[PDB]
Amino acid sequence: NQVWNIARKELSDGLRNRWLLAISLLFAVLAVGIAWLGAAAIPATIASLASLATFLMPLIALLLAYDAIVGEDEGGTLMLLLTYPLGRGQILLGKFVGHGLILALAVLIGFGCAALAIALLVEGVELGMLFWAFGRFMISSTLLGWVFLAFAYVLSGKVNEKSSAAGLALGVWFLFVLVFDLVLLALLVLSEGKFNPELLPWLLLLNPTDIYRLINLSLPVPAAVLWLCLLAWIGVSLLLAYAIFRRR
Amino acid sequence: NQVWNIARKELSDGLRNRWLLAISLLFAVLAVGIAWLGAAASSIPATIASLASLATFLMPLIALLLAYDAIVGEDEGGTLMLLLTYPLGRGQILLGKFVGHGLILALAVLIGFGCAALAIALLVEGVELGMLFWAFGRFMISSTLLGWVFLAFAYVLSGKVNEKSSAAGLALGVWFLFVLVFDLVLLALLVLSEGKFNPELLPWLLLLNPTDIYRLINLSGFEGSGSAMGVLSLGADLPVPAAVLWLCLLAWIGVSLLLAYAIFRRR
Amino acid sequence: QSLEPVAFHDSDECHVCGMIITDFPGPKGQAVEKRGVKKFCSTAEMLGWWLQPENRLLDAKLYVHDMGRSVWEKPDDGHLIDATSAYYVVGTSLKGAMGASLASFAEEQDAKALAGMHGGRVLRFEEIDQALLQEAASMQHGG
Amino acid sequence: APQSITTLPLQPDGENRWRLPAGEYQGQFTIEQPMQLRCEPGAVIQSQGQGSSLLISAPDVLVEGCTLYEWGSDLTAMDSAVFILPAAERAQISNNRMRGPGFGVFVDGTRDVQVIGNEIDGDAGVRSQDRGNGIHLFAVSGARVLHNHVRNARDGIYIDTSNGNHLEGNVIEDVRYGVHYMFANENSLIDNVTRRTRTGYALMQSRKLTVTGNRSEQDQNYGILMNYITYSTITGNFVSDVQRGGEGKALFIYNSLFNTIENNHFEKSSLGIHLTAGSEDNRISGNAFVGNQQQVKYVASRTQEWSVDGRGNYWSDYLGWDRNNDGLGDIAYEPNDNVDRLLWLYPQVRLLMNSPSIEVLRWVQRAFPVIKSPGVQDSHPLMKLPTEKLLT
Amino acid sequence: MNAVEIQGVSQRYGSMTVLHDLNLNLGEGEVLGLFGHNGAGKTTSMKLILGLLSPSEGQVKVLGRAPNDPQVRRQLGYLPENVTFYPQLSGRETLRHFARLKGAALTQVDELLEQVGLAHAADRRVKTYSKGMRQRLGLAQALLGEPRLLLLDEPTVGLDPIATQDLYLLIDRLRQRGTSIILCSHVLPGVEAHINRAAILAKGCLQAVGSLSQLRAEAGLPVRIRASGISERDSWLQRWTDAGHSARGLSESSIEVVAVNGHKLVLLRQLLGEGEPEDIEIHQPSLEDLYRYYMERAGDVRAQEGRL
Amino acid sequence: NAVEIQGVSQRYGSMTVLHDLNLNLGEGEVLGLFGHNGAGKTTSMKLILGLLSPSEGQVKVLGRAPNDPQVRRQLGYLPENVTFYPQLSGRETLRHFARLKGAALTQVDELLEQVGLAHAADRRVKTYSKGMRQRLGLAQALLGEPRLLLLDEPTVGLDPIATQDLYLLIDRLRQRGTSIILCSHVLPGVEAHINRAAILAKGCLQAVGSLSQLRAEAGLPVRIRASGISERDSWLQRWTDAGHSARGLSESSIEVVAVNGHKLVLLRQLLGEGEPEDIEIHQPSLEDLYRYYMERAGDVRAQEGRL
Ligand SMILES: [Cu+2]
Ligand SMILES: [Mg+2]
Ligand SMILES: [Zn+2]
Repeated sequence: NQVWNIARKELSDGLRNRWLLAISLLFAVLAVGIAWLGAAAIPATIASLASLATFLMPLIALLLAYDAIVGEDEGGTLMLLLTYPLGRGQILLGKFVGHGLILALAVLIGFGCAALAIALLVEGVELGMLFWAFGRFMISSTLLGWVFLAFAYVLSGKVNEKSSAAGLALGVWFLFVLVFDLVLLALLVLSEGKFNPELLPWLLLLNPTDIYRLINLSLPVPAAVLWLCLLAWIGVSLLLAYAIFRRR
Repeated sequence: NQVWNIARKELSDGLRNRWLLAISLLFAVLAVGIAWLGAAASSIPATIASLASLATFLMPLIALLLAYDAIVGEDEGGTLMLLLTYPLGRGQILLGKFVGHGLILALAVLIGFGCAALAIALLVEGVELGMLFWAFGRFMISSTLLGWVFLAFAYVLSGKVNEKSSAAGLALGVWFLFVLVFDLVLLALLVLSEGKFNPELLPWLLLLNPTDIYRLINLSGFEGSGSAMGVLSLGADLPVPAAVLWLCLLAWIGVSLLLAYAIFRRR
Repeated sequence: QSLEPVAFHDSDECHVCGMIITDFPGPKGQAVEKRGVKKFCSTAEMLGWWLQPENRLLDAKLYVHDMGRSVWEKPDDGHLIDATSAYYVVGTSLKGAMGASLASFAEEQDAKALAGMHGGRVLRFEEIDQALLQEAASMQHGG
Repeated sequence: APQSITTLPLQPDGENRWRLPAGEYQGQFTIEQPMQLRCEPGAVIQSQGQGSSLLISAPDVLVEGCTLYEWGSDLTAMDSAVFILPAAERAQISNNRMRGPGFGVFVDGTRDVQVIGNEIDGDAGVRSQDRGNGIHLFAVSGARVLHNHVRNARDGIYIDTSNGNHLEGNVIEDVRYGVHYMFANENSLIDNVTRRTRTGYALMQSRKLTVTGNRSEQDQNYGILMNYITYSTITGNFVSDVQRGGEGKALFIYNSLFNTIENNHFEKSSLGIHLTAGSEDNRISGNAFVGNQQQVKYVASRTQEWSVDGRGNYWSDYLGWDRNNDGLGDIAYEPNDNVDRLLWLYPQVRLLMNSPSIEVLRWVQRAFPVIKSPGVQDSHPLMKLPTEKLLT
Repeated sequence: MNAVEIQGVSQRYGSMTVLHDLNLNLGEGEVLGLFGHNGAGKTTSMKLILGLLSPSEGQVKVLGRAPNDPQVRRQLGYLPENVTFYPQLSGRETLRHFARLKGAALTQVDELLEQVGLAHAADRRVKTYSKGMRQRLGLAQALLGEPRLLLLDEPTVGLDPIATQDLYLLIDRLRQRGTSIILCSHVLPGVEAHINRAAILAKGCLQAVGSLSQLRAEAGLPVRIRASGISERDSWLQRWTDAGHSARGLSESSIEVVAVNGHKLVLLRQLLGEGEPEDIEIHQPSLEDLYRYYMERAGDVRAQEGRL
Repeated sequence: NAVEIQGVSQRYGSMTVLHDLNLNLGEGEVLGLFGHNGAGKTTSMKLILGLLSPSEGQVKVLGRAPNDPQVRRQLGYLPENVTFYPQLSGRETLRHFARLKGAALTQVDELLEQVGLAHAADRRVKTYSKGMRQRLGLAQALLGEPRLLLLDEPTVGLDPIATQDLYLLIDRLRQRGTSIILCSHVLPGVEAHINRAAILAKGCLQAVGSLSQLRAEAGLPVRIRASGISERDSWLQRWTDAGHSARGLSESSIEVVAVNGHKLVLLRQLLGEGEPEDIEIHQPSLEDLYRYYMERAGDVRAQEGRL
């Protein structure tokens, strides 16, 4: 299968990116420095780790894949790759596997060194809850990263130049992390006798950073819909990215 | 003169940068918004320490957005090697870029603090126009100097590197270190030592950061509250007068421009 | 569901002071929120709770007793008027539960009856502020 | 209802002083003469379950060492264990053991009564709505209730309109209210210990009183509740770990205008201090707010300085320094942000409380002080623990 | 047997037809040269031969199949212009990436690195490569497997003057095996020694095809005779204008004379007879000289003496 | 005497990257610098421009020092690949070089009309192809009457009509008297336009001079194809009796292989008789002369398909 033969490239090319390895080191340092000041000073520190991995796992995903399609079109290899025995689906899906296992490893160095700083600085942490609250944490942080990976394929395929891809990937990172929730807070303060209280939990499903925190805080909705709503953000935006990539 | 003929390019090249005009209008729409919130609460020493904090986050940002690709952006673009075969020196195509990018920062903060002053004289009734002109005259001729420091920092990290993709990594490192890491390293040095590391050396570490000398100039007449200063509360323990704080800000230009020329002379 | 003032039980604690409501004379306010009903041992303790900024924006109906149609020692649940449209008298020598004695009325002449019978002044709901509750309670339980 | 003379008291001294021997008795009993009766340790005066067991109507009675059991439970007719009439002035009830479903020591209209060293175990099955008071005091001037041990009553030491009296060194366990105060002007209470209580100290409408040195160990939902107290004094109280069962507040100041709140110790609670909007401008200086998950709850926009004479409080999360070596901190300490009061003003923001944008808004307040609402700050906070003696 | 059978295609984008009535037939060992100046007819015929586009008014038959079948592209190399690969990968790892997609054997990456002369510069990053060193890599992925058709779009940019000749030597070896290729260049002298038949096409249409002998015979073009080492310039230079030949003087003693191919013999004897040149160079009408004729044949008026 | 390089032996790091070349350039000649092995193509390119200092030797451009501004206004240098300033326009980019070189401002319209760029002028350089940037890069080289051009691959990525019009523009400037150095790598194609070549490799300048001088210093075969001849007779084999290899081609044609110093004497041997009838010559090209001189110094021939 050539979806794996093009996936082995993106592992070898993504792990030598100096821009990624600075951020993945800074993600692992700050995950220790929160865990050090969460133990010396486990649900109280997994909420501060959720605010950390909402900052950086969209940033890691957009640093990897903002130049996945348009970076190959500018490099000229994209026109070369289409003349190989390869569909346009297998190029995108193979990049999604290759970029997906990078930030599936960046949470295993990220939280693998954070859970070590919890299991060795609490002395009585009751580790049977640790390997289930971090197993639900490492899976949900990867799925958050796979959304913004699929968001990065949408904005890479739309633009025609590498400089305007980073101008939109910064715009997507501003909008989906810290502008959409600020206009939620703004709506409440400006309008308090008109806005529906019930509507806001449902309106939280239009933001995958918000769905990420709701599966680390365990509410009118159940838990199982949020797993199928985070996977729906992957499956729609990858299908949207495949629909854009077939129109170049 | 050749220094003005190459300044007229950069004055007409930075103004077509759409990333500049976004975040220099962002400096304008925030300096009105801070002064509008400072007018609705009245208050006066809090809107001075917040406007000086706004230009701490943005005037290094506009300066490093301009000039991170000033030398190395011309080197890999091919147009630097051509320029040395023109009747010029390396000192004229650096001082000319400093004059050319410097008048943009002199205009990007005259727009910002210009409309901020007009959002006070037309908003808060009965303000002192003598005190308003003096405080915002001190804000204009000191936020350019903070901007010209980080302009001269960017020529150091452009002449040192040899690839433009790595120059943006160093410019992001300089912007994070001087703006919002050195005030936090000094904070973490004071909390973990409980203020007993050195009771006399620690106020002199504010002079090793031009963003903190910038805050010490504008917060001279308006101290007001104490916790709003925060890590600037060592500024009362500095025995230097106000004129040395201007001169230590100009010395941050002149050492980091002569370093920028000595790096560029052996490029 | 905010239109219904629920009745008081004997095992009903106040929202603020937490003690038993029906062991006291005087009118007893309560606040129906339409997400959960919370009750109060005195009307002055309800108005002390209402003037806090957490509850200014809170959409909740306030209900107090009608002391123009009830005996002051044991008020029936019964007629329970809306507290915004009431006529509180202040400064009387009656002994309420917690705060100053704020006998609530609905007809304003019975409020004028108790005002002249004890030396008090009728005042509306919007004239009640926290400068008045602390002034009236100091004249009642002080000196 | 028989009398105390219907028993067999052996006189040790002929100054109306009697001594009851060891052996059980039956029924209610009544003191009508100034008898200084003592008791042997086997004097189990067990009533049958009705009426006030030991009614006292005579002045100057030194009741000592008795052991009362199973009196009535009609709280409306005040079925007490020790009923003390208004004419029974200066009664001493010393070192007694009580077990029965009503009032332990009900006094009313009395003067200079001394209720010393008793052990009053109330009930086990009644729902803490009909258990009766441990030591009920109803408008007494001069009382001295000292070093008792009240367990499992209803609302502990209830006090109604009693002017001048001391409450010294008594341990109160597993009750609804620890010490209840109703309109008790010019009161005092020292060094009391309250354990596992649904409200540790009820201070309702009592002015000019001194609350000093008291301890509150593991109470439920309210450490010290003060309603409408003026000119009071709260010095040296130790309120520790008030868990929920309210969310748990070590001190809840509601409509208290003037009082001095110094040298306290609010430890390991959910809320260190709740200051309502009506209770403002009172001297709060020198306390220790250690280990609380949220120190001050103050839903207002009015500024509130918490430091009289330049000395503030010790805060555990005070990340400040001290350059010039005095006890005071150098930077002021705001215990509340603006986003810490949006959570209280709008409870729907709890869904958004872990967002990075909220974490951005905590940093924007530290960088841009125009958006800082005027809160509950204290200039010059303390650097070290001022309550070095209360931890022992 | 024909490799590329383009049978009457007409490719358009909207209403405008960017390519009108192209009709080619590339042989089994021939070297074709697509040259285009204004229109995208060079560019669209690249994408039509590959599976990048679809013929909107015709069909192409690459190796007797549709151009997007997987059996076609496993035996088809293609080098694009100004390609830059993944700069963090190695030179050998890029070919081992491309060998997996074409189905090539892994015992060919060591040969093809040696076959293009990258054995010394392998296992270093692509970002520390030259412009010409990337063309050695870009040619190497086109030779993966056993290709039957190569579409070299400008293969000799940035290359050494020796290495561009060894590339054509590697090319002329390959067409002897039976791999018919296509050169697509703009530097027209330099490809004329290795082209088999040109395919010079205009803005829209296909102008003329055939070998160099057929294009020189169909398009009557003059002949250049460069004479170096003469006595004087203007003694002859004023005379060729009277004989009717545009002649220039190139140095202190060297001229070139543009004859008209009936005058070429009698003008040849006037140099060896009259005067004594040190060397005589005779230039045939080149591929570049044929190219400017065909642009004049359809639009495209010639500029000034020295203008562009 | 435009460029007078005399005895320059450039070193950096004690590595002697350039080795004792003496390259004198005429005042109207068109030189060609071709270098592959060493850095001799690029170090000598900088040494003329004056931005490199000649260790152990002197360089004299236009009879003066190479770094005086009085002669740096009289040069024009076209670099390798110059994406100039992608936000500026075409006119404002060239006016920016018009002020820097000190030329008159009226030349910016007569050069953007000269180079075919006036329709693409007043448009941003980010929408320019590689052909238009080479078109623009030439326009600053012709700024204010340059007495010494210096082009480094001017025809890269450029359409083939305008490549020929570039050299006719180059040929106009030679007759005006301005020397031109063509530093290129596409040597079949530039050999019709240069006047003297300078092949330098492994630092040392291997060969210099005109094209006929390089063929004189390198004994190489020529093909003299002569169709339309006499009786296909002893006339065919008589140059085999002269010491050559005359192939008696069938269609009344001879293909003689000669030694190119005996070139024209075999020509007038043939055309001295009355039946040449439109013969053809095939001299060795600059491509083949390059591979001889490269192999003569350090290079060995590669394999059959090795590069
Ligand atoms: Cu009470
Ligand atoms: Mg200090
Ligand atoms: Zn109440």
